[PDB]
Amino acid sequence: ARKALIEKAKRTPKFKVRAYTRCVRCGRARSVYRFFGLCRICLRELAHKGQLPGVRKASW
Amino acid sequence: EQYYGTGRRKEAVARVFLRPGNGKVTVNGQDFNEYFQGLVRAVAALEPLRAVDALGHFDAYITVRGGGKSGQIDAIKLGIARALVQYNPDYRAKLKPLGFLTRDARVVERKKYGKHKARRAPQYSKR
Amino acid sequence: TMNITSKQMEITPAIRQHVADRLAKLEKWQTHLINPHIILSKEPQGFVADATINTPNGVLVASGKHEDMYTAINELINKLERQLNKLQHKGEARRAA
Amino acid sequence: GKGDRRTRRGKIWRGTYGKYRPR
Amino acid sequence: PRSLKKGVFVDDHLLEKVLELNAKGEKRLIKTWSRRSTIVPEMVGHTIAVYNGKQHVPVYITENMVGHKLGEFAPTRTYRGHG
Amino acid sequence: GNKIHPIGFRLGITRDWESRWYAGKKQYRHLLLEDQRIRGLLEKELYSAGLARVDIERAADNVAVTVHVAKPGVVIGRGGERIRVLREELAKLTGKNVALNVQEVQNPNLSAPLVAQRVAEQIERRFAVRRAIKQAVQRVMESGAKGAKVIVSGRIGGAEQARTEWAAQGRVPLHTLRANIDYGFALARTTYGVLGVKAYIFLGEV
Amino acid sequence: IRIKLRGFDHKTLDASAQKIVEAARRSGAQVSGPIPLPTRVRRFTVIRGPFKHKDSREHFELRTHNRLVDIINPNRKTIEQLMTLDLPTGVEIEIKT
RNA sequence: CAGGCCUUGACAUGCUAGGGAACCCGGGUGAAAGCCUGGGGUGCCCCGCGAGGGGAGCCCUAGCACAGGUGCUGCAUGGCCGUCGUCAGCUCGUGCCGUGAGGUGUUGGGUUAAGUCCCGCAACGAGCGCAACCCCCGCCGUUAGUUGCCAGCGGUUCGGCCGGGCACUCUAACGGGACUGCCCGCGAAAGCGGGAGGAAGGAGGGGACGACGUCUGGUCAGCAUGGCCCUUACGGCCUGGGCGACACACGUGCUACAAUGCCCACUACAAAGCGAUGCCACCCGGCAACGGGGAGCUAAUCGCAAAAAGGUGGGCCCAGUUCGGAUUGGGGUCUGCAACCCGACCCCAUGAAGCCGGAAUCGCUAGUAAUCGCGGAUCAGCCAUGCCGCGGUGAAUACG
Ligand SMILES: [Mg+2]
Ligand SMILES: [Mg+2]
Ligand SMILES: [Mg+2]
Ligand SMILES: [Mg+2]
Ligand SMILES: [Mg+2]
Ligand SMILES: [Mg+2]
Ligand SMILES: [Mg+2]
Ligand SMILES: [Mg+2]
Ligand SMILES: [Mg+2]
Ligand SMILES: [Mg+2]
Ligand SMILES: [Mg+2]
Ligand SMILES: [Mg+2]
Ligand SMILES: [Mg+2]
Ligand SMILES: [Mg+2]
Ligand SMILES: [Mg+2]
Ligand SMILES: [Mg+2]
Ligand SMILES: [Mg+2]
Ligand SMILES: [Mg+2]
Ligand SMILES: [Mg+2]
Ligand SMILES: [Mg+2]
Ligand SMILES: [Mg+2]
Ligand SMILES: [Mg+2]
Ligand SMILES: [Mg+2]
Ligand SMILES: [Mg+2]
Ligand SMILES: [Mg+2]
Ligand SMILES: [Mg+2]
Ligand SMILES: [Mg+2]
Ligand SMILES: [Mg+2]
Ligand SMILES: [Mg+2]
Ligand SMILES: [Mg+2]
Ligand SMILES: [Mg+2]
Ligand SMILES: [Mg+2]
Ligand SMILES: [Mg+2]
Ligand SMILES: [Mg+2]
Ligand SMILES: [Mg+2]
Ligand SMILES: [Mg+2]
Ligand SMILES: [Mg+2]
Ligand SMILES: [Mg+2]
Ligand SMILES: [Mg+2]
Ligand SMILES: [Mg+2]
Ligand SMILES: [Mg+2]
Ligand SMILES: [Mg+2]
Ligand SMILES: [Mg+2]
Ligand SMILES: [Mg+2]
Ligand SMILES: [Mg+2]
Ligand SMILES: [Mg+2]
Ligand SMILES: [Mg+2]
Ligand SMILES: [Mg+2]
Ligand SMILES: [Mg+2]
Ligand SMILES: [Zn+2]
Repeated sequence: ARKALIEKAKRTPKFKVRAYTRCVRCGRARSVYRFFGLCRICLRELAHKGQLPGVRKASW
Repeated sequence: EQYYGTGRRKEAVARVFLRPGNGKVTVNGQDFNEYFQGLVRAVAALEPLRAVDALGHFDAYITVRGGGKSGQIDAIKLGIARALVQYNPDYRAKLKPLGFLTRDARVVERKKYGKHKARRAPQYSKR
Repeated sequence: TMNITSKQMEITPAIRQHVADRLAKLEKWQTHLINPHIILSKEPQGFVADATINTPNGVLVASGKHEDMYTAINELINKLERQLNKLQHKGEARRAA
Repeated sequence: GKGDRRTRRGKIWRGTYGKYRPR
Repeated sequence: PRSLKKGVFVDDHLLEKVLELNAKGEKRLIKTWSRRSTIVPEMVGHTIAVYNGKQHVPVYITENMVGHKLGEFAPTRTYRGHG
Repeated sequence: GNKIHPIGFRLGITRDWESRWYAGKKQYRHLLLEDQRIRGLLEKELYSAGLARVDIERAADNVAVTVHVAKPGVVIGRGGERIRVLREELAKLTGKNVALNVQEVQNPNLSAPLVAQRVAEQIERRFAVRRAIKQAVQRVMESGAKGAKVIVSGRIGGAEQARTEWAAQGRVPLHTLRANIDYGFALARTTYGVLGVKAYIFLGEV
Repeated sequence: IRIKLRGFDHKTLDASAQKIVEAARRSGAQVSGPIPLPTRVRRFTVIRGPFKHKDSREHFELRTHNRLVDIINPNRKTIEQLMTLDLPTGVEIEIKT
């Protein structure tokens, strides 16, 4: 049960609470950042390829 | 006329202004002994001029920002040691051997992932 | 006390008691068996019986495998005995000047 | 100590306010 | 507990079948999944079946169980001890 | 598994982002999603032209998609027949003024994304994986590179036991930040499963 | 007569603050130099691994750099060649008064 | 998990027809989903003063291909990660030695954090690692001067508030700076010890960075993917329950057992972040959580904001207590459709165990440990005492 779950998260819900975020890239339900709309795994995948504008590896 | 040094320590930045006078010292709109009231470490902030005898010879205008009291205190020590050298270049010797001229680079080490603090490691059962 | 984990596998309370009775061979050496932990598992060729035990003189770690689950259990105890008897007597070797 | 809600230190620990830590 | 500014919550679909029974000479047994509904005084004296996830439990409402929820009286976990 | 992405390790020092534009907190995710939708279609369609990179710019409700490729004509077509065709299927998605440029690749055998793809194609064609890898390295070095290393992992030849196969020539200093190293990945999809192809190309230091 | 510039890369940001300071400077008259506002840092810390391995992370940042310029002595002669402003793609300009 | 439901299906590309496009507000039944419905107007290009005919941009009804599966296999796999280990190792080319596996180099003497460098040598070179190139911090400079700052001058309604200025602090971009470069001494050399200068000294402190490989390591449940298995069901929707159970057992943590302490009142001193159905000043109501007003801020401007330890003053007087704050009764607040299972917070009352912990065992070498608070991601709310960060105060010891 994932594809139906990916579609049911898009569908506006019968109540405002039932809304939750998924990963727009892989459908992952957990650890979804709202800034990117991505999960932690896709966040690191796109950032490593340079396809996140501005996002760079941070060291200090 | 007026003499200035820049003093920094940890996260404190102190700007000190040495004008000749009887000895009065004011830190951020307060008397010295009122700003550091009840702090034992304070007197160390005046040590550079006790080393070049300018203890009562100067008045002190001092601003202070950032960090905490003792960091601000050590910042003063560098600041007024900075000012006395521009006040007189030969004040370096018999002030530099007292270390008062160097800037203390020891600062908070960054917290790292996997640890609880900078180095404190999580407990585990190897058994 | 002694803990038993059946990873990705179901066992009975009888099986767990057999394990406790088999680990009881280690009581021979009269040393504290501290929080002993057995892990029974199933691999494509047979069963794996893991164990980690701490004693006052060191730790015991050993793994036993065999098609028959009880044999893998027994092979584990054999490997654990040889380690315990090494922990209990190795210090006696460097005794003479 | 910190675990006592009815004290100032307890309300600081929880990040809350009330009669024993006003705002 | 729920804010007093808000109302005493009943699922409205359960409240309705209460009054139709009241206004006609009750009672029939009420089956419901409204564990969240409060036991308002109009319910006092009825016997209502509460779904616990498996069974609808017949719960006879009395006078002293009013400021409560229906779930409190059809517990969900079967437990009889250990050993 | 322990190696950092050699491109991501060099963003801002030897490599520039594939999507250059500012955006604010309420906008970033929406543009970014469009950027990946743009790449999702374009990478499927322009595969056969030798798609090595897709730069993307954004200013004010418009976007300037650059395409780096080895066969520019396969993208353009007859006088611009497919190039104009694209800008329509493109602006249908973008919903705005999606200008599309094309730029050729100097040497398609000094571009790691292409070298990896060529090996991945040779693998799906059931070529000697070990030989093919030595070929790619030999082609990149003959094309003048200062170092090259290709990796292929998985059921090579169909074997039940997966295996990794690699070859290298010259210098490939992945710890060196100032070394210009191009990295590309390609997915050989076979009847027995998936293999992964990683090409490293060393174009000199800076 | 205010212009503030925001961008993710500071190399393009500073160049795009020079080609404004330089622009209306000679174009008459006064230009208050590019003042770097403090940078807003937006941090991203994730587990390197797709599954467990909780004690291994990788840090990412997204820095939103800021610049301010005051074209002090306006003169709508300047308010023209600024209408055709060749600024790179990475930066965003605001004009207020 | 239980029950109530749906069968090209919540979703893709299709081909064929009925209606009509599409759509919007409702009616009934039901827990809801569903089932049953009741209304109402499709451009185009079309013969159109005319019934009438399409077609196709889109949905609804029937098919048949197909969808769908977080069903199995990490022992068929890609990807990414953990680990040994930031340990200094792992190899190749040619030559030499050996019937051959293989050796040599890479060993050796010296040196280094280092296969680091020096000298030697049937070896001579090369690669992957080491280091460096990158980030933060520490000193100074240049460019900048607001929303940041205030040295002096003028006002000053008592506020850098205004005038004024960019000095200073700062903020943030670019530079300089440290190289055993200089001196003394040992040394063949590489280096080692000591000295000065210097903000910094011998990698300046921390970061990012992880070789050939290992663990048939981890993940088919993030994703991908071979193969196998399900097809009114192992697919899909709903409502409710469960994931929070509790004779027990282990791992990680929080708060403690008190006087270097606890409580109350007053008063200081940060950093990094976040913030337009957001952050909320200030006023009013409430003991309070909070509520009602309401300014400011697309935010170096307004706000979260008070930092806490500390400092001052007062109480407690060694008691299971003014230590500790578990447990429970009662009364409220707020979010949310909904706090029974199963939320956080406030208030009254209750006030447990615990008097420093057996066998055993963990962390830490300096701004570290210890201790003190602050912020963020996730997020309606929150079960965070977690995690990732930030500064305050600031040790002990290393013979070996
Ligand atoms: Mg299902
Ligand atoms: Mg799927
Ligand atoms: Mg939610
Ligand atoms: Mg989510
Ligand atoms: Mg700073
Ligand atoms: Mg004093
Ligand atoms: Mg700290
Ligand atoms: Mg662990
Ligand atoms: Mg057990
Ligand atoms: Mg035996
Ligand atoms: Mg404490
Ligand atoms: Mg108390
Ligand atoms: Mg942990
Ligand atoms: Mg594996
Ligand atoms: Mg794997
Ligand atoms: Mg497994
Ligand atoms: Mg395995
Ligand atoms: Mg021989
Ligand atoms: Mg050999
Ligand atoms: Mg050889
Ligand atoms: Mg070797
Ligand atoms: Mg060897
Ligand atoms: Mg040696
Ligand atoms: Mg080393
Ligand atoms: Mg040699
Ligand atoms: Mg080397
Ligand atoms: Mg200046
Ligand atoms: Mg030395
Ligand atoms: Mg390195
Ligand atoms: Mg999968
Ligand atoms: Mg599979
Ligand atoms: Mg087959
Ligand atoms: Mg549901
Ligand atoms: Mg539940
Ligand atoms: Mg759980
Ligand atoms: Mg037990
Ligand atoms: Mg805890
Ligand atoms: Mg503690
Ligand atoms: Mg006592
Ligand atoms: Mg008592
Ligand atoms: Mg007692
Ligand atoms: Mg008490
Ligand atoms: Mg209560
Ligand atoms: Mg609840
Ligand atoms: Mg204590
Ligand atoms: Mg002991
Ligand atoms: Mg150490
Ligand atoms: Mg906190
Ligand atoms: Mg929340
Ligand atoms: Zn994802």
